[PDB]
Amino acid sequence: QKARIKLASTNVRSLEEVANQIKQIAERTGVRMSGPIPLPTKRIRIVTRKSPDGEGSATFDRWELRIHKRLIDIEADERAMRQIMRIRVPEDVTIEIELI
Amino acid sequence: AKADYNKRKPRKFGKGARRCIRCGQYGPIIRIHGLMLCRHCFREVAPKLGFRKYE
Amino acid sequence: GQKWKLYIVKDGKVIRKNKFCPRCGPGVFMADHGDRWACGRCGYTEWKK
Amino acid sequence: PRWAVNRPKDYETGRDLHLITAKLDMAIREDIMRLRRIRAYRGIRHELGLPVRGQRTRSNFRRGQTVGV
Amino acid sequence: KEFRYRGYTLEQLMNMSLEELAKLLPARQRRSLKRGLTPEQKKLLRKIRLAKKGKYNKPIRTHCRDMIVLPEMVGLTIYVHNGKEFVPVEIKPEMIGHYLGEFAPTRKRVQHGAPGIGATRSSM
Amino acid sequence: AKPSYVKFEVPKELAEKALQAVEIARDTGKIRKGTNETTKAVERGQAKLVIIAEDVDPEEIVAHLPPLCEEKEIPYIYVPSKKELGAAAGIEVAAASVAIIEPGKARDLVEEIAMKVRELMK
RNA sequence: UUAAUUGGAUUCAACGCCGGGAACCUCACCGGGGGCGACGGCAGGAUGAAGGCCAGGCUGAAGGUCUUGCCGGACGCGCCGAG
Ligand SMILES: [Mg+2]
Ligand SMILES: [Mg+2]
Ligand SMILES: [Mg+2]
Ligand SMILES: [Mg+2]
Ligand SMILES: [Zn+2]
Repeated sequence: QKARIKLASTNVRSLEEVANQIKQIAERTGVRMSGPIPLPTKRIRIVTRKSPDGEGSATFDRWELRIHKRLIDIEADERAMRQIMRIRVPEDVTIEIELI
Repeated sequence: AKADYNKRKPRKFGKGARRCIRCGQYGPIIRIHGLMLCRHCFREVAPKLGFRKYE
Repeated sequence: GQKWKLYIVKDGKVIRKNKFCPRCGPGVFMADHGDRWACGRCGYTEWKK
Repeated sequence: PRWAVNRPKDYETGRDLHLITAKLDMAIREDIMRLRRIRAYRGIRHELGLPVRGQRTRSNFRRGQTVGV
Repeated sequence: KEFRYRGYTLEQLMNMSLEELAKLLPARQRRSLKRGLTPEQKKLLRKIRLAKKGKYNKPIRTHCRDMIVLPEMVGLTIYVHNGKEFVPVEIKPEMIGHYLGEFAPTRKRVQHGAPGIGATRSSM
Repeated sequence: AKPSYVKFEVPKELAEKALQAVEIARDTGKIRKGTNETTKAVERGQAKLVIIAEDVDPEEIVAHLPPLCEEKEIPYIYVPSKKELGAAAGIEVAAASVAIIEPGKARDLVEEIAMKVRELMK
């Protein structure tokens, strides 16, 4: 009777916006929502040699990509379920909904 | 058939089974998380993919 | 040049010396190996008499 | 146990044997001679006094005197 | 002074199935035989058996340097490619279990000349 | 077939309906030249209009279609010339038999000339 | 030294460097065997171009080529430009 929502994005602000919208939707109705739980961040790190040739001192680049995640639990109520189903997420945010 | 004297064998492992999707080079291919790019090509397209040099 | 002969044809009767492939229709002609029916395209190991 | 002897599955009789002293030495010599008779690669390497098990020879395995230019 | 491989004569080795023979070879040859022969080795074996039957009175030349010597191949002469030429190999009974390429060296023996300029620190 | 084979005379209407009715059918039909190719077509009945020109010597590869005419319907006419036979339907070469199968809007004249040949000599 | 032992780099700032831990591939080297000329035009071509094959020789193995005859229908490196 509860729904679990998973959010992931490379931009922290958009994630916060979506989470706040869900929180407000839950607030505007009588329904208990477990707060947005922050899960560990994904870091993708790649180290590469700089020069195209092999002459000279060896120097390296360290490129990094970060992926932030959130978790929300809410009880399945159709009055609030439709509202969150109609929210529009930005293109850089991934959302997944499942019933437990 | 004369066209059979130009086709390559379908290898599944070895240095000849992987080519850069941007320049076609064999050798130093970055295979991390499904990327298929040379170390040369990755440096000049990394910002477009969202990578940054934080430290 | 021209290779269309060895089929016994007379004034009014046409009949072929080389049979056609049973997998295919008539008109297709086998070779004259004599040991077996070369069949031209499919081949048969029958030891033709 | 049969896997603890120093010559299992003998080349002539096919049994599992253990050898010591002179018999061991002449068995090893016979093995090397058999390799040399058929002109196998390892036999030639044994004859020339060169490494047998695929080592590199450009840098190490040097035993001699320096040659002047 | 007769030849025996594991207590068996050459004639006894002749009348053995391929699976039975593999139990006498070392581990590497047993694994290679257990995985089957490559098509090239199949053609070479067909030629060898044909020669044994009394046909194919021609030299036998091959590229298959990784073919394992079998007891039924004893008595023939095979020309194994070494990179640029085919060298003749006379198969002896004591060659059972070895690869053909072991008898066709690919490099020429080295005879050193005088060291050149730059061979030592003082010669540069 | 060949001029040195007296089958009958040279009616004008045969040429009119065998030559001047294929150009209007070339663009709305299929063409299969060659004696060897058409031989399988006529033997299996694939061809629909067999226009046999008299240009093939000797009577070696031509002595197949007349002996087989009585075996099938084989609606066939004769052509006086070969140089423009390919031009009427085909390519700029010397053609011997241009078989057109299911042509468009070339039915009445072809049927009339076929009936004329049927009542002329077969 | 070798048939070849492919090549670049020589003070710091060349020498576990070219992300170079190469069995095949990578490959650029050596021995051998095959394939490739859009588009314009020249010889030629349905009375059939260009192309493909059952078996058996040559061959390391090969319709690659040859022997043996079966295939299919519109282009054509045997020639000159060009690519
Ligand atoms: Mg060098
Ligand atoms: Mg390294
Ligand atoms: Mg290695
Ligand atoms: Mg290599
Ligand atoms: Zn690249």
